[PDB]
Amino acid sequence: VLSPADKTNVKAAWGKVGAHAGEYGAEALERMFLSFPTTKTYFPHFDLSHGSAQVKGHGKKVADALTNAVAHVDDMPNALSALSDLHAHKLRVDPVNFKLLSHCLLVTLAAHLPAEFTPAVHASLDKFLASVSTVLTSKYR
Amino acid sequence: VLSPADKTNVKAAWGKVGAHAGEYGAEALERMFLSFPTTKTYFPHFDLSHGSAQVKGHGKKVADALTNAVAHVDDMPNALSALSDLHAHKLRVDPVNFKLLSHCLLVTLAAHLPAEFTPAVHASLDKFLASVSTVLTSKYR
Amino acid sequence: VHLTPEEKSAVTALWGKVNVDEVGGEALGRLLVVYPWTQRFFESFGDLSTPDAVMGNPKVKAHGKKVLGAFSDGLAHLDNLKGTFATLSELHCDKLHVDPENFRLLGNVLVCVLAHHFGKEFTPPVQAAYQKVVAGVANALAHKYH
Amino acid sequence: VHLTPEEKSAVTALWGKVNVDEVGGEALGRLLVVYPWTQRFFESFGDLSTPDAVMGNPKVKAHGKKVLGAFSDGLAHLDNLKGTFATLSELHCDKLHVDPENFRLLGNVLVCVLAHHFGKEFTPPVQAAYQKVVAGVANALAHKYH
Ligand code: HEM
Ligand code: HEM
Ligand code: HEM
Ligand code: HEM
Repeated sequence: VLSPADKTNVKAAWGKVGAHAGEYGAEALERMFLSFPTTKTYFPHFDLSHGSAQVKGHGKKVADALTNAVAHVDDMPNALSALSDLHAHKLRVDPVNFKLLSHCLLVTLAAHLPAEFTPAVHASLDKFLASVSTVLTSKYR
Repeated sequence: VLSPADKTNVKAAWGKVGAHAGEYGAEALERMFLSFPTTKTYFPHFDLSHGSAQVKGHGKKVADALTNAVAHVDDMPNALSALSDLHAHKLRVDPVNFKLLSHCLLVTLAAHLPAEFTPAVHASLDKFLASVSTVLTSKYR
Repeated sequence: VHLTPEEKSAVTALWGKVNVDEVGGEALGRLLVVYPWTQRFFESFGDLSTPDAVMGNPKVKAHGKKVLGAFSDGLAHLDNLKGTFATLSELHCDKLHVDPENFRLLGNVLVCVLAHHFGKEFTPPVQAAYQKVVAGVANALAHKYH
Repeated sequence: VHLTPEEKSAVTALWGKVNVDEVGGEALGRLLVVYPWTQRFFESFGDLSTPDAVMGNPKVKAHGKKVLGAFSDGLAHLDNLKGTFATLSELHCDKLHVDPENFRLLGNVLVCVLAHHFGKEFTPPVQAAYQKVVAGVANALAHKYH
């Protein structure tokens, strides 16, 4: 459950990311694959080399949904349902990883948003990512 | 999320606990303190030796809370209103732990209700205990 | 968190009364019922649409057996599980692409089975030991990942 | 622990640029802002009702120093984190009664603060090395629990 202050911080920090969404999306993925090897078992069909067209491509798509979750932050469960159905019936990605990607996303945003990544924003962004993940695993069983 | 089937499997299994609540309760704990020592960092005031009077008592509370949760499975959130506030604002147990107690709760029930512990029912108890574990931590931040 | 002599000679004695075939199939079975998504690695096993369909599924029974087999053979290298499974970890990572969490979950289902079978015989003190075991097995199996 | 000569070097050269007292307090505070339930161990510290109250709590900033201080002497013993934090591990268990999960949480808060302070410099390969470090320390502080 995000608060008015949470949503303010989120829309604020993410709104700043702007046109760097895709790019930052690819970085979090590159940060996650190197920091948490095990996460690569879900991308056996991917070329994971630095800057692979696959990763860059999967990076945008990720950030796009997040960009969308932000626009409907008061109705994410419905804005992410098609994506949630996906991760539950097809990809079936084990829940424990979401937290892993979420960390890497924070880390990525921390490096790029030095002015806005304040303790408050950071905290709020953690609740957002955690809130999104919970939605993506909401239909796992 | 709990299906009409999960709820039915729950009322059935747990209803078969009767007055063995305080008993299995204490047991689920004792198991947890032996299997997972780090969980003992939240009871420096309890006697954690076998047959401890505090563990028994605590065992009973935890049990009756579940009984209550079951009797109101349709709307657990309000049923556990106070309890969530307690752990959220005072006890402040890290959410990592709830999974341990739960597991210990399944083990306990298994070794005590062999018949009704079918795969299905097992699968339903799990979702159940996690649903509870989520409500209790819902107000953490 | 290594096992104490008394714990090692407790794991043994209990395991000696275990029907690896049935428990391996019961464990891997329940694993695809309680945590649905783990069914992603077994698309070719056929029908898994329900609890009885998976539990009664031959290919599942069989794999449950093979799997506990390696595990069963493991309870003998309790001082170097890390060395026993190096080639299986190296394998589950490179070819099968299995997320190590599954090793943790299965172990979780295992403890519930072992409890389901022995009942009051499966003592808190014994569970603790097996937790260590299962936890240990999970680790070595993950150790060689990269 | 498994650090290659490369990631070992990286971890030291970047920490040579680090202000230990300013970050120890930057990390302990965020840890208490992001994951609020952690204040459970600091009732005597005073006002912790808001983000600025936490970050600016003199007692919080005074403690974050001895914390990241110990963690800083630990980086000179990356091959012996176990014994390094032997005495600290025993204390956080027997006297302070601190669920080890917390060391894991501080480790990620720290990583977030490292990236935040060094920006682009804290590249993906550099993070990977640090993740290994905090994991190592957190596990060395948990080792002695019972
Ligand atoms: C922030 C959380 C996440 C979001 C927003 C998310 C979003 C997405 C999106 C939008 C896609 C593209 C689907 C499409 O094209 O319609 C996708 C694909 C995928 N996701 Fe997730 N995901 C998340 C976390 C995870 C995690 C934790 C993993 C892995 C450890 C994962 C593994 C996958 C895989 C394997 C694909 C397939 C991509 C491909 O085959 O190209 N996802 N996800
Ligand atoms: C399955 C989830 C859990 C349930 C149903 C539960 C239930 C309860 C109940 C009913 C109380 C009684 C409060 C009162 O007297 O009014 C309580 C107290 C407490 N709980 Fe929770 N709890 C759960 C999980 C946890 C976990 C995971 C831990 C620790 C690892 C924990 C630690 C505590 C402690 C320390 C107390 C205080 C007991 C005392 O001061 O005597 N709880 N809990
Ligand atoms: C108790 C831990 C486990 C052990 C010791 C283990 C052992 C084994 C063994 C002996 C094999 C045969 C390897 C070979 O062909 O040389 C195998 C294959 C495999 N394992 Fe594991 N395994 C374990 C847990 C799991 C879990 C929980 C999953 C995920 C649900 C899994 C998925 C697989 C798959 C899909 C294969 C190949 C299936 C096939 O070839 O038809 N394993 N495992
Ligand atoms: C990098 C991990 C950490 C290190 C190296 C560490 C180090 C220390 C040191 C050196 C002391 C003081 C020794 C003494 O009082 O005699 C201490 C005390 C303490 N630590 Fe930790 N610690 C760590 C993480 C944590 C975390 C994350 C928490 C809580 C969430 C925590 C809670 C405490 C508390 C309650 C004290 C007592 C403070 C007082 O009242 O004096 N520590 N720690």
